[PDB]
Amino acid sequence: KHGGDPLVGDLATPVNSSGIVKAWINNLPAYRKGMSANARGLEIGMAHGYYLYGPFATSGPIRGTTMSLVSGVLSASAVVIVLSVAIQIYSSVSSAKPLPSVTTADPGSDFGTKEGWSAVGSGFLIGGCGGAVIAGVLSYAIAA
Amino acid sequence: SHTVKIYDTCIGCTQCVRACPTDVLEMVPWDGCKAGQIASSPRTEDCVGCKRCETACPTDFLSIRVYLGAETTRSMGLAY
Amino acid sequence: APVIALVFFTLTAGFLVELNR
Amino acid sequence: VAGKPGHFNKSLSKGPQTTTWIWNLHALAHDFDTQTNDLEEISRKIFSAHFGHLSIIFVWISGMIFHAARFSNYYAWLADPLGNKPSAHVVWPIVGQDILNADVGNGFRGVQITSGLFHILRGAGMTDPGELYSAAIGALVAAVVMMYAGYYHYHKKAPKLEWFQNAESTMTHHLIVLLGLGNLAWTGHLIHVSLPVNKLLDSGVAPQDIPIPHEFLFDNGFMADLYPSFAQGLMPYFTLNWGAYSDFLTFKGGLDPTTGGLWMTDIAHHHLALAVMYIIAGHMYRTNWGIGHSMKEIMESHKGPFTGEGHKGLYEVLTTSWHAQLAINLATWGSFSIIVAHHMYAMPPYPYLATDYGTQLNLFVHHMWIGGFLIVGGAAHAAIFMVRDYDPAVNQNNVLDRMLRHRDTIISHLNWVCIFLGFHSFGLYIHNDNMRSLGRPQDMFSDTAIQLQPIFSQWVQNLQANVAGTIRAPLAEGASSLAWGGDPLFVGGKVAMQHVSLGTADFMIHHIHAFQIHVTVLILIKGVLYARSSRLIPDKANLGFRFPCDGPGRGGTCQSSGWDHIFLGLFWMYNCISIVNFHFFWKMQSDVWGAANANGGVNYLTAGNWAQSSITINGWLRDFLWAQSVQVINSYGSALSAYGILFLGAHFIWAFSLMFLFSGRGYWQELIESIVWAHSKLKIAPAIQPRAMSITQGRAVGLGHYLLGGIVTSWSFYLARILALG
Amino acid sequence: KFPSFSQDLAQDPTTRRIWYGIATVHDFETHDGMTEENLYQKIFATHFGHLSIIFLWSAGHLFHVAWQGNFEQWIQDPLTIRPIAHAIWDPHLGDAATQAFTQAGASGPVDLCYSGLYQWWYTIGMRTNGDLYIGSVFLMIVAAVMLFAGWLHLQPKFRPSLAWFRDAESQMNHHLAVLFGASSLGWTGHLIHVAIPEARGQHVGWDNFLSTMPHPAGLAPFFTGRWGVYAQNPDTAGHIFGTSEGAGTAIITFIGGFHPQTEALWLTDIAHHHLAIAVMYIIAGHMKGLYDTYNESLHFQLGFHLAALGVITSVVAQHMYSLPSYAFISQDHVTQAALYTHHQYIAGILAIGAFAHGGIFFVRDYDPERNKNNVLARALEHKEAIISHLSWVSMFSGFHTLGVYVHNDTVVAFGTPEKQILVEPIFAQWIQAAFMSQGPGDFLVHHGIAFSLHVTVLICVKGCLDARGSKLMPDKKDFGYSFPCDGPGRGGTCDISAWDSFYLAFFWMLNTIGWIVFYFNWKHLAIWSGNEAQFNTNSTYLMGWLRDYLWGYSAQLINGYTPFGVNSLSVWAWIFLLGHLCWATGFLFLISWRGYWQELIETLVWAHQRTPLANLVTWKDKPVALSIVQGRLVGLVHFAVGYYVTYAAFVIGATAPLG
Amino acid sequence: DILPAIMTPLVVLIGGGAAMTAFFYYVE
Amino acid sequence: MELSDLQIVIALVVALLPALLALNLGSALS
Amino acid sequence: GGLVPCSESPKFQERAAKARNTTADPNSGQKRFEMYSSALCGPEDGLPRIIAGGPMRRAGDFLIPGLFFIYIAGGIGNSSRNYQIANRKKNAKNPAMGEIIID
Amino acid sequence: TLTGQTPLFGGSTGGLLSSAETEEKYAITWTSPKQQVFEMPTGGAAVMNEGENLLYLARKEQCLALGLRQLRTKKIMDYKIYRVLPDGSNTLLH
Amino acid sequence: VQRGSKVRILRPESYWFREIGTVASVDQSGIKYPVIVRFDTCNYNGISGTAAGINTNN
Ligand code: SF4
Ligand code: SF4
Ligand code: SF4
Repeated sequence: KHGGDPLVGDLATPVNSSGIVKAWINNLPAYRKGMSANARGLEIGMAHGYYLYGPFATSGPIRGTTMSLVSGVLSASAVVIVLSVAIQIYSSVSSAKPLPSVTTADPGSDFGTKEGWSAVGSGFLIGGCGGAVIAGVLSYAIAA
Repeated sequence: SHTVKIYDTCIGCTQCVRACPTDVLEMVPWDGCKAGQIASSPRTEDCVGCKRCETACPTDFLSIRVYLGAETTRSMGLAY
Repeated sequence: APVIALVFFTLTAGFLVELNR
Repeated sequence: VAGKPGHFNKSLSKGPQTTTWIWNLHALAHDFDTQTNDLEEISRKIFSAHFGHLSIIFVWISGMIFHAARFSNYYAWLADPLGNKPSAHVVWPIVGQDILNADVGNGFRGVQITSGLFHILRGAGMTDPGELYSAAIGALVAAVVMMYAGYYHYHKKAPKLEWFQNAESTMTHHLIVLLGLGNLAWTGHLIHVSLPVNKLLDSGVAPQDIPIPHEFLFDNGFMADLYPSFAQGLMPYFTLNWGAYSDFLTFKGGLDPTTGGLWMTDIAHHHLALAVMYIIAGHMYRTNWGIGHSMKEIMESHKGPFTGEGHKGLYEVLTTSWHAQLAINLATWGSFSIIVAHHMYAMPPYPYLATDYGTQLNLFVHHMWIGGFLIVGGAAHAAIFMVRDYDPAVNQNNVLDRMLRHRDTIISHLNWVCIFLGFHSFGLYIHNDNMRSLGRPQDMFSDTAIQLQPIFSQWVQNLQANVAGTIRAPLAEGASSLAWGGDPLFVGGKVAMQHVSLGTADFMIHHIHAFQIHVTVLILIKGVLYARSSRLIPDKANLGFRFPCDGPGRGGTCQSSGWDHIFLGLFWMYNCISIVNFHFFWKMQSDVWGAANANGGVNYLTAGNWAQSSITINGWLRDFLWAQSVQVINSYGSALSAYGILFLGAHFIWAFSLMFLFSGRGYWQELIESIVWAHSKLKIAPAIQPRAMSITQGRAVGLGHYLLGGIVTSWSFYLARILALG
Repeated sequence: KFPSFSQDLAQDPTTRRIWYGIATVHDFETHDGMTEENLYQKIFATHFGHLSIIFLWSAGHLFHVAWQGNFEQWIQDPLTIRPIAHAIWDPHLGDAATQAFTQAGASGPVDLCYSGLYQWWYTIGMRTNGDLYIGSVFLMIVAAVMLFAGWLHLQPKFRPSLAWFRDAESQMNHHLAVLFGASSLGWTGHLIHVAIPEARGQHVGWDNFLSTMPHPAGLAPFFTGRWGVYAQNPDTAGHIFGTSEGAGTAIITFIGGFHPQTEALWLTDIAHHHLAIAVMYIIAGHMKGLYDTYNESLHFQLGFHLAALGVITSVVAQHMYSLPSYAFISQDHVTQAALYTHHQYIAGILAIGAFAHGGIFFVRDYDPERNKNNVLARALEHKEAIISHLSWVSMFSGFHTLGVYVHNDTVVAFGTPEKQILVEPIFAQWIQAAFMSQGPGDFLVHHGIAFSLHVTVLICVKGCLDARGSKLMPDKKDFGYSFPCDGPGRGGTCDISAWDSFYLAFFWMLNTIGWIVFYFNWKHLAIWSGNEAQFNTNSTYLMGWLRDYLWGYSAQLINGYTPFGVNSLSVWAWIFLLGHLCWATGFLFLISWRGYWQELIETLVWAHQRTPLANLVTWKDKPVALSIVQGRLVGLVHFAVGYYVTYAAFVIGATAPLG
Repeated sequence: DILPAIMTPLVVLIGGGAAMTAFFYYVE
Repeated sequence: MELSDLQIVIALVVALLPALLALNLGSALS
Repeated sequence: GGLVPCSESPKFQERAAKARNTTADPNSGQKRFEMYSSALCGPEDGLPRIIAGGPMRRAGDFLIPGLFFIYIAGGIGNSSRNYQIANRKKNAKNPAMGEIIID
Repeated sequence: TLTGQTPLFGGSTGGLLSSAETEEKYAITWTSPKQQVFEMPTGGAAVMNEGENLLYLARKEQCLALGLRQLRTKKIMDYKIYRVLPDGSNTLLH
Repeated sequence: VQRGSKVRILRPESYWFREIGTVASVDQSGIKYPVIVRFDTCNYNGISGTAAGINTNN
């Protein structure tokens, strides 16, 4: 369907205007309602860092030996550092308030202010580092 | 924004006005021409610098002329 | 065009017959 | 009667003033859509042009039969196919070109040719000079007949507009009479002429002792001797006893171990079944009796929840617009050509063709090039249709409307796919380059290191190679081709077909092909979709299909039309086809083709280095381009020197195309102004005012010389290498 | 706010602001609120900056070669030991490459010196690592002094006035006298006092030159006659460099010739030469409108200086191998070829820069009335005739030359090489009789170079002359030096500005120098390998080049890494491949133009704006495709970089295994 | 004399990161 | 003939000074 | 020139001992050798050499081909000019037709 | 003050964007003597209804092209173009 | 300057600077360029691809 207004460049296709996909997207930590920016940053950091640990320790130059997991943890932590630097330098320029869309009727207000972005990045850094170290220790423990 | 000035040598053939895609040009009376009217540009800030008016002008050499200068969001045709 | 084609044909035939012997 | 140049256009017959007039007359000559507004005249002109082109094709076929009958060693090759070689171009002994006559064998001299003409002639069993001369004369007569028909159907009996739009009747006649009966007649010719001739030739009797098919048709006992089942002169056709035809209508499905070609009986039942199916299926459209299907009733009823109106209104646009039909036919024709190229080398359909490597290579790559060009043509003419014949009134909420509505999503997702494919397909090659260059050979993407096996293709090969005798194909004798898998069946002294193995390199190469194909598709589909109107230029349709730009405003709008998009996409099509051809050439030399060895092995041409060399860019640059050019660069002072000469000339022409691609027309116009001033100073200024050529035709000229140079370069390389290797 | 030195760009919402701000950082004339005195002061400081950068570059040279080099071992054997430049530290390297990169008797991965710095330092007096280290330290000190002076001469108290700068004749005379004569005299003094005694075998340093004895005359005849006493005993034919065998006592001679061992000029002759230069300059220092228009426009001065620099750079490139001046450099071919190619390409770029900045002067600073009926207005009034005569000579030299090549090619191809067209280089043979051996190929190549040279001159002068105006646009002066076009009207006006003429001429410059270096390298490789008949009998037809030089000598370079192993030329093969790649990647900007990419970027903008988890992040500036001039410029840069990298990789890959 | 390992990763990685972030601050 | 640590360190501490002067000059220029 | 005549060159004779033919007559290349024996051939490549220095005794190598070409080019150029003057404004006032179709 | 009805349409991705609601947005109004289909510069074909009409477009050039190359040939020379500020205040440009 | 007389164009920015033209009509209006001239040659005016030109100028 047109999705609110046909004149706007949008379409209410079942891909993104379905009830289940709308609930799933609006319940994500970036879009969920009722939490502070720090919790959003924390959950996003843990999720993406726990992702990022894998490939570094799997396909690394020392993938065969036991140092592969340490290398993967270190690389994931470094990538989290880089992304946190990106967030802290993006928050300074004071970008614009994101607008409501078809999937999200009421976007969060935590990403429209400098302090909100700074808190999100602060949570993201800790989340990523914790996820990487947790993945490393878990993968070591499982092997015994 | 772009700047457009019209020299006093055009015959007032009016093709430049009807060739402009943003209606930057308009026609005003002017006794200096045999046709009694000369082109005017009251919305030079809306000009996109497409140089269609220069193509439309038959007078040699180009009584109308468009100079590309500072470009804003209006002059660059940004829809986003 | 056809006149040009026939003229160039005649001159190239002349060149080839000159180089034949 | 016709000495009035520019008459076909309103703004061309007034009188030349500049050379742009000449160039436009050349460009707008055959653009019938601009010369008139009536549709009946356009249809008549299309009909006449069709007949003229048919006459051209017939003249070409007549010339080929003529030159193969007169100046060829066809009979000597027919007597001993494995000893002699096909030959034509008996060059005149002149200033220096007499050396090009190679020693094709057994005393005869001339240029060895690889167009498969002799294989086609042997397929029809033509083994007599009178037969060939009669065929040539008949082809000339046919060409004259079609030319006169083109004259008659336009100047004397011009059809009407309503006649052309009979889509159902058109399909019924053109599918039954032209196609099914044509295939039936060809199958009859096969079974009644060619099969006995090929059987006699395989018997090794003589090339000239074969009686004319006159006696074949007059007699019945001859084929009874040749075919035991043919003795039933009163054939049990109505008796339905078709099982008594298992002698010349078989389903062997393989390769003949004597000539290295498809089984003739297989081809017989094949074309016969196709003729029967076409005859059966051509009776489906309502012509004039009210019985059968009809276009709109079956096309308008296939709607859906997503696609809204479905195919409502497409019949009108497809019956009132020539360009859409041209685009569809062109795309399908190019796809058919590529399919032919793919399916011909796997199953050699002519006798003594698999052994001849040069002919197989040339046909493969040539028909691939044709397919690519025709596909690009389909895309282009679709763009013309969208910019010219599009009608909002007939198209609303139907297919085309919703296509134009979610075009932005299409382009975005297609671009993302193109970028992802480019990275994860070419970064693999660059990554392999770095890993091998750093002395770390255990980190490459190869068989000796972390490997990317093409498991799906291996599974499909396993399924297709062992399908004979199963439930789906119980009567099949063998696998459709040895390419799926099989012991190398080598005839003469060289391998005719073998199992084309698959691995990491082949996976990477097929995924490179996918990357380039989706990229070219992105270019063409973006041009087609945005040819009408975009955000940048809201009224792009009114500018036309072929315009150079829209001024320097809006930040610069160079190369925005659909013609510009087609010009950009032609380069990418060239790149994709060149990569495909390189893949095929190296793969065959390294895995398939070769000479049989006595100890059970096969002496491959390139010693099987495809596995360890075709995974790095430097690997290509060394083992293929630098290595296989030894034959072409040393061809001088020999019978293959022409290939080296054309190699150099093609590099030169490709380097010349940059002169038009890399520059603009303002500088050239100023230089031409200075030059015409110089000519005028001596009062020899031409009346036609010299003018620098337009932007669009400059781009077209650069593109044309570019494609010429690249294609001739590749062609000379392939021919020199494969002819010198033998 | 960036760029702060503008207002039009500061209000540009799109990303074009960044590109155009970076584009005109050093366009000091166009900054808003700029005065001439500020212009000259900033120019002074910036020249100090470039000088300091050069000095620090040389200091890094010296320090790195002193720390990680093998100077002493190479001194002990300047023939069978390859100099090294800087040790290799790359974590991404493998073990096999690490083992294969240990060469020249080193103790790890090191990269070789292909610039002949070792020989130059040996000739001037360097004999130990301590000297090199002290030189590097002194260079850093002088660079720091230069930087501090650049900062200091900007302070309000020490800021020079515009009137001081306006004395262009006075500063130019002071330059030509002092900066040349005094510097040459000082270098000659260094030579005589240290370098020649160092060559003779006796150690001389900063702690000994005060009490050392350069010549028994003891400077007495320098103020009187009997100057011939300075050359009473030159060196000996059997004299060994760096040894007292046959060492003479002369310091200023004019013997000429080549040393029997080092195969270079005599140090005494070089000292004599720089002394004659110094005295001539010292003597000459005290002693219509063109000579004043030169002092009126900055760009005229810049163009003249660049043209002179390019000409003298070509002269240096020719002489450095015609007359080698460094010991043990004629037995090391690779560095000789590299230096020749390098300064030749530099000379070409300098000449093109002269032409471009001259066109800039014509656009900006030219005045009709003040330059009325001078040597300059005559060229502008008769541009058409000179352009026409250039076109005639270009086509006359090109048509017939290409015909000769292709005719020889096709005649040889048909197996009858006894009927080609061979024209002897008679004038070169006459001048040599009244160097190397020249045949038909050398004749043809010199003629082809002349053809391409006149062609490049044609484009350059056409752009310079039509920069002010033309028939298509009689008001090109008002449109500035660089602008995209004038729209599709009047038949289309793509690629019209004088900047575009520079754009066009760059490719022809590249082709000309490429032909020059191809010729030089092929002849020298034929000579060095002991096979000269190859060049003589295989350079008449164009096919011989492809199958002999390009294909023939790119056989071991292309084998840098193989499925069997890795050798020492792996990095050069990688650079070769990167060279073809970087040349190819410019074709995108050369061929495809902006509008298609702008539409694509608009589509991408829509895609970004309508996706979850990404609308939260928005661009500060609206993305747009690169402008037309930006596309041309970036394509040209990629093209030139790929060309240079490819040929350098080929040169070292082909010449290094030979030696 | 193990300054390579201490210096090259530093001056490359941290140097480029600092330069890039400083320039990003500069253009806004 | 091989450079010991002391000269490397003193060379580096000399090299610090031109860095500071260059930074000051750049700041003064703009 | 500093070269030897091709007749006295031994390796030129050796090269001439083995050659291909152009005309169908078997003795079509050898006669080309005796035609080329009047020139001078170096002792490295053994090929005829064309002198551009304009000697009195060797004027036929380059001077007379140049005269032949300049005569031919002048003839065709003058013919084109004569056709242009005789088929322009002075003849038909509409020379556009006179350039697209010619007599 | 910009009174009218939106012509019938199914919704397309070529319409307004985020910057339309923040910096600027343009509107075009006209009256129709009947109901008929017409092409829009944002892609696809819409069916304008009887009487008044109101269309919102991102760029002035789009509205002018729609009113010049399409509305003129439909014998409709009574189209007004408005420049609509984000706050809600509007001005007439034609 | 009368109808049917040849003139030489002195305007430097014109396409026909220093070539002969023939006058076609002169009026007594107040415009600064009342003379009209017909030229045998056509100017550059027109979009790219056009095969015509303008032979008249004030
Ligand atoms: S097109 Fe030119 S001559 Fe005509 S009215 Fe406009 S400015 Fe005047
Ligand atoms: S350049 Fe285009 S938008 Fe500007 S005034 Fe001329 S026609 Fe109108
Ligand atoms: S450079 Fe050429 S194509 Fe591009 S805007 Fe200008 S006239 Fe048009």
